[PDB]
Amino acid sequence: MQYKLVINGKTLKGETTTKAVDAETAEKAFKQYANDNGVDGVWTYDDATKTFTVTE
Repeated sequence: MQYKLVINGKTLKGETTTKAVDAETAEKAFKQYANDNGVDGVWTYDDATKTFTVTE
């Protein structure tokens, strides 16, 4: 229903949320925000939970 995304970059930091019908379709939308901000890192997520994080 509601997911979360943390930005543990070097300078840019913050959190956000997204509503998707699947962790897969959701991850696709997460690759837009960061990218649009030039944020690149490792994407990790656990089915049990719904928290995403990106480290540069």
